Amino acid sequence: SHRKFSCCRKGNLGYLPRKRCTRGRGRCKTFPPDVQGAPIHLTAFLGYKAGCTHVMRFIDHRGSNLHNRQAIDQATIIDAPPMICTAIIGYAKTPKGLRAVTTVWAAHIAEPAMRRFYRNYFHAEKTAFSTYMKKAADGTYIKEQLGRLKQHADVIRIVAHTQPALTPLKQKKADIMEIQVNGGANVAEKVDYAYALMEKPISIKDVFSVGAQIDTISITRGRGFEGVVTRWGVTRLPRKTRRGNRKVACIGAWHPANVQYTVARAGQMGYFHRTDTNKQVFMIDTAENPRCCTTEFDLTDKSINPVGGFVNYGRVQGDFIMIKGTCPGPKRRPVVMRNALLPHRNCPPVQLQWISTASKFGHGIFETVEERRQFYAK
Amino acid sequence: IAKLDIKGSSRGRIRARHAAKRLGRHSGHGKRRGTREARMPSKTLWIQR
Amino acid sequence: IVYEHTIRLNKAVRGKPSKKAAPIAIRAIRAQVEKLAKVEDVRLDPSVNVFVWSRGIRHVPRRIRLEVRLEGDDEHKFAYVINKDVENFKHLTTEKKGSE
Amino acid sequence: PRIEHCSFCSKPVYPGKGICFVRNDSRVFRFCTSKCHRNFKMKRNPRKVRWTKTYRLLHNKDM
Amino acid sequence: SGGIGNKFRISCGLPVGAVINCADNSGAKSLNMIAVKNWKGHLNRFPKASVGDMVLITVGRDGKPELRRKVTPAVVVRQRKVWRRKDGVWIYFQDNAGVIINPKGELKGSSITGPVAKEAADRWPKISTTAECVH
RNA sequence: GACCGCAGCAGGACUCCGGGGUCAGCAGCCUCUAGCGCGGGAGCGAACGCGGCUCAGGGAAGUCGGCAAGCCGGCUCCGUAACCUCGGGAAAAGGAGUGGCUCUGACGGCGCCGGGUCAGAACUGGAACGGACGCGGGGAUCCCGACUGUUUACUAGAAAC
RNA sequence: GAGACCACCCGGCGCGGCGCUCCUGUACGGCGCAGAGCCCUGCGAUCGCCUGAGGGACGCGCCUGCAGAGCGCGG
Repeated sequence: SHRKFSCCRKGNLGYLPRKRCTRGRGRCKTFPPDVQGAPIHLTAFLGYKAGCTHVMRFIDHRGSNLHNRQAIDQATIIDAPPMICTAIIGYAKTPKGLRAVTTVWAAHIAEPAMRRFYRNYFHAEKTAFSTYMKKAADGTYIKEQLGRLKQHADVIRIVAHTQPALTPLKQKKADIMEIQVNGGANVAEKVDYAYALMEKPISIKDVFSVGAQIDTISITRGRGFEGVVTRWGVTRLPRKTRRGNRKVACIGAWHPANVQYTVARAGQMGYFHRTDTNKQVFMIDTAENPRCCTTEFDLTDKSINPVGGFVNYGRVQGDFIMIKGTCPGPKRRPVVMRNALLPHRNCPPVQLQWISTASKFGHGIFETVEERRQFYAK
Repeated sequence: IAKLDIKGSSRGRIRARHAAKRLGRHSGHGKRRGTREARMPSKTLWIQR
Repeated sequence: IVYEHTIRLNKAVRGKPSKKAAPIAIRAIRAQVEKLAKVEDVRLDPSVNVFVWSRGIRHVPRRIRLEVRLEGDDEHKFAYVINKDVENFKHLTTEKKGSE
Repeated sequence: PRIEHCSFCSKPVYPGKGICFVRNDSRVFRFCTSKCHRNFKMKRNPRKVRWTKTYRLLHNKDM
Repeated sequence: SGGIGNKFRISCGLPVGAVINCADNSGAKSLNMIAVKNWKGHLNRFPKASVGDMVLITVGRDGKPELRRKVTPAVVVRQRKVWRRKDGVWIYFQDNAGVIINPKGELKGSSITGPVAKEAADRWPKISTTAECVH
């Protein structure tokens, strides 16, 4: 016969295969366009996800339902450990895509960065970079190699060690995320910006301007081998069914005598590397500021660490960055943020008027701990 | 070689409920779950009467 | 050497089916003692077996104070544990007493 | 910020939290949380329950 | 057109086969839903109506004889399932209800009984003017 | 507890005696007595089954059909149709209460003793009561057979007999 | 933070305690000159006070007490 009534093939096929992501954590794959002559800026940063909020904001959107009306929106806080440039990487435009030329590391690789090379640190040789450290640190090998990168390679990138100790993650092994100088006036200008930053701390406030839209790329949360009913969204077959209701009735027609690639079947329902796009950054601020989350409406100091603590996360010691929207991935998960590729043309101006600091753990009626001691008094 | 006791079950709790029932404490319409004829035979009041 | 520790049975039977709560607890009190005592044999006094099973087979006492005295040498190292009676656990933690 | 009070618990409800409900008599009652609401469906008197501010006022702990 | 304006989607609670109450003084005691206007149905999807969605309803035997045996456009004023307006307030109406409105929006009878939700008012003005209270 | 089913097989085999407690009960649910821990054990709590539990809003729109679930139920007390072979229907339908305490009245023997049954009240329980258990969903008609009964053991329990 | 076994992300883990915060709704007990009433000179369901108590926790800050990194196996 035929399909009779017409439906749709559930599940976007572009994301297939749905498998445990091989890459250790989110990978850039594509970096923002160069646009020679632009302000010299860095494209990306790496953070670790934290608990969600409930920020209230004012929408100045001409010809809109909520124009000039108070509304509340949901944002996910991301701790931003300040990164340090650990090396400069060059890429040459080549017939086979991008081929790399003369990567140079810093005179001293950072101690967390050294931990990355070895599977265990204490019980290991620790011999990596022994020749290199002696080779450099006299500021001669570094200069000539940087000169080679400038002469024979157009695209320049900053290898950056992120510091895991500042945040509550027990990682203790620095992760390396490549960032790309973009908008440099000519090839030479980009390399000189990187060298100044060699072995130097960069915080997210430098990388991402407030109110811009950025992309969140992370290994998403998973639930294990799942049945077709959740893995692919197939409708449950009628209750009265031998061998169980939850399963696709027919995996192929007789003549295409095989299982087709699109046919729905059970698979690992998670851990896919996924990127969302054009998500605005509502507040970029140092967590150290006692009033980092205060507002004119607040009338109290108000700090980012929420009452009772961020659930399944630590104390967000520095540089909290909130992205409006829910970024992919569970709490405590590496999430690479990059300047967005295709930002939404019309953006509501960001005017946060209150940020909820009430206990995420439990239903909390107390924005600050002090008001809670006041409510219970003696 | 030893012989232990019957380990007789408590009849203390039952004692109290039966004494209170003598005063009528547990005779509420909800507690009875049996027909009025079974609780007191309707023939029985007549045989005595 | 005697180590007295508080063993959260409730934080151990969680993650296992209720019908087999009490057997899992006895075994758990045997795994934990080995790590603390650094021994390879755990012998449980019959009195501990009474205590853990006192509530029933589905739910057990939340915590049992255990006195772990290592009584083994000559490479036998049997560690004996006897339940200690306490009113309640406030500032209670491993409290090693004595030496070889 | 803007804080209302529950129609049962009488605990300040911060913005974005709570279920607001409209009765048959055209009056809005803002329930605090699921707990303020579920105890109100069966109208267990707020005075009888000790967690509501209203009982604390009656018992005079609030004064 | 008759329903005029833009409504942010609010959670939709009443599907087809629902006898919503009727608060109009037109005398329709109860309305049974048949369809919701502008519903593109996905396979096996019952069409559903939110607060302020024009729905076609049929008056039951309880209602006045003239309006019976006919499809009449109505606008739902109250939905029991809680709906979140963009303010972030979550609001739930006590009992599901509807008002019979013309394609133009003129009600069958003048009075609207009890509370009327704010989304019904923006889409349909006559209800807004006669509302005893706009909650 | 060894019989008969190729066997130390969730199967079929006739009786005797049958404690307490809630309860109308030889019921269900616990328990003395009396037995006894079964073709083994440990991890792990994925899919998917199999045996339950719950679900916002609406509810049969699902489907061949309310299949299956669910609703109801015990007790007391009112209230109980059309029809009708007046015998029924009828538990029609439809409501109200039910808990624990503090007590007061009716009945066999004062010279002390019978027996807990029923009523009647107060006072109190997050606005809860058959709180587990046992335990009707209801009405409107139509078609066949009157029904209690019997049936094709291992696919038809009926309108068939 | 990942899980059928695996693999993966990580690692001197963790076990107890201490705080915070949350969940639940005033804990046991003591006291009363509260209590319908019966009544010996006491019984009483509850009620109030102590007690936004007590109990609990998988989230969170520590941790003073134990502890925790092979004199395995490969290389």
